[PDB]
Amino acid sequence: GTVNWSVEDIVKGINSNNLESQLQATQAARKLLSREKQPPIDNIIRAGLIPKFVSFLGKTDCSPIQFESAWALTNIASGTSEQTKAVVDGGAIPAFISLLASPHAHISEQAVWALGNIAGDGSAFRDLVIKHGAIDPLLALLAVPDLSTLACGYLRNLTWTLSNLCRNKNPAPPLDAVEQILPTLVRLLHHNDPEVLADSCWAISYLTDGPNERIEMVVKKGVVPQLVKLLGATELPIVTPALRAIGNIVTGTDEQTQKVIDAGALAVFPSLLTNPKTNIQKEATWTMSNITAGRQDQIQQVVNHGLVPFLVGVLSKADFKTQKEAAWAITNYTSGGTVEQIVYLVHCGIIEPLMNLLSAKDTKIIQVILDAISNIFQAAEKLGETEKLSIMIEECGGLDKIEALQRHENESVYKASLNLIEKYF
Amino acid sequence: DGPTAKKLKTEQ
Repeated sequence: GTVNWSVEDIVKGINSNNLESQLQATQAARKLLSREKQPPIDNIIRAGLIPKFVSFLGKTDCSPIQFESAWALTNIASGTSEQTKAVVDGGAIPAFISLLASPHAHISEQAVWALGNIAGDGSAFRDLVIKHGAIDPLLALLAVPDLSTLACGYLRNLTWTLSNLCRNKNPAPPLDAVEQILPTLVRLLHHNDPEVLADSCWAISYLTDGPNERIEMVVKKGVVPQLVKLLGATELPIVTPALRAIGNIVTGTDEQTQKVIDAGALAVFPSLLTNPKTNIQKEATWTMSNITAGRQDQIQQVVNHGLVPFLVGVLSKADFKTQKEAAWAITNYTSGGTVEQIVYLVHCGIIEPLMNLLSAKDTKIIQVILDAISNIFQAAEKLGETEKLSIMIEECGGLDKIEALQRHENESVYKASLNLIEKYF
Repeated sequence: DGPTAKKLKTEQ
């Protein structure tokens, strides 16, 4: 009946003076817009359909056209910014927020989905959705004693939409919207659905990707243990954002970092640091680097958890981007650690993999490494072990790489490189 | 970051 219509038939039905004909054509439009396989979103836009779909959002009397049009508009809003912008420009936001109160769960879910596509576009539409008042009615949909009584696809959708209200950064969402949403987010984080968890962690990750005050808002909700637990999850879609969130938290203050340590995060890193997914390994190493940038007692926890050998292993063999985070983790460790922690690091075998990485055609990793070497030499000075270390660096072929790095055409490379050769070799 | 910003609905 409504499969494979032309856009001009859809226009003809929508322009009829007949609510059923409009309904049928809207459903035809929706079935068209559901075939991706490149849905004809621009064709529908160019036909001038959007304002009509938006008006059908308000046909309370005709729940099915509300739904078809919601779905059509959802799918348009899923497109490019310009496509989402067409939907918004039609007045869809307030109309979708009204549909959130719909007694039809499939329609309010559709309105949720649409608003998630709109908010998903970026800061401006996110904040516009927020200004139109989406958050109360969104949150009210979750104001049930037990999230388990909600339909799964429904909950997943809310979670997803709410995560897009948490997302994007220039600017970050309004502080008061973040505060309004956080309690429901904390609750979704304890929900036993892997997708709701993935998206809750993503929302939390977006909220912690910011200045310390933003990190703090989240850390204060007491989420860090739950994040740490999610970090141990077997589902990579949960581990990925739990780790992003944890990682973001440790770029915060040493006190925020300590919350992650106290939550037991470091016990998961043997796994994460050897994780077969290179993204997790990279991000775990990055996370590591912002913990080794912390206090000596925090470096100590890294040591105590057995993590230095795992840093050495990542430094020895990892995807290059992970090796570069490991290099960072080591510089930070060496710049901030006690002499005994730094000696420890050397006893674990840091030197040969650090030296092997001086062979990398990447100028920032060389500077990070040379800088770690200097830090290590500085610790060796405090002990009169500069000779024992110089030999070590020389035996693994590290002197040859530092010597060859004076012929390097970079301001800090040849400067720190010549400084080391002249000072120790 | 991350998972998709926008989602096309293909099924009911």
